[PDB]
Amino acid sequence: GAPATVTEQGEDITSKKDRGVLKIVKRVGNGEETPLIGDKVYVHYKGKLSNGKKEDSSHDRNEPFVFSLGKGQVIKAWDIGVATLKKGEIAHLLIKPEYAYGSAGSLPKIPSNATLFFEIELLDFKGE
Ligand SMILES: COc1ccc(CC[C@@H](OC(=O)[C@@H]2CCCCN2C(=O)[C@H](c2cc(OC)c(OC)c(OC)c2)C2CCCCC2)c2cccc(OCC(=O)O)c2)cc1OC
Repeated sequence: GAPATVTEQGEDITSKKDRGVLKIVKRVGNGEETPLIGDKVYVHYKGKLSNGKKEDSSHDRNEPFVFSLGKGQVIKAWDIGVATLKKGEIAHLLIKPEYAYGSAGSLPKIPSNATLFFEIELLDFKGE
């Protein structure tokens, strides 16, 4: 499925080049600018456990998910991955646990050593 396609075709966007965060651009965005640390970022997303069975989406609440980029407000893979997106871009991320919840997990929601998959649409971003 989509996770396997990211393994096969995804770009390694980690600094260590350990393939811990792999990305496919599914829809190209506009212009050249990508968000800076501190920017208010607005996204729609769907996230799941790649193996396990748990599913989460901002469409559930039918409102965008908002966070400040690069402040450790979200898992490391998002700070890394969303920084590489343009406005209007949709991307797939496959995320190994080292860039998510690691060995601790976040039980009951997230098991230990879990791989996560997300589809993320970057709606907009703004300086404060
Ligand atoms: C720096 O590390 C962390 C920082 C924050 C967290 C909490 C989960 C953090 O979620 C995440 O970082 C990732 C990426 C963003 C969308 C949500 N997300 C999740 O994993 C989802 C998620 C969604 C949640 O509710 C919306 C969670 O409840 C807080 C949650 O808790 C562990 C996890 C998963 C749900 C199961 C299926 C796979 C996805 C979170 C959730 C809701 C709002 C958040 O920030 C907005 C703000 O604070 O205004 C941050 C975990 C962190 O690492 C373990």
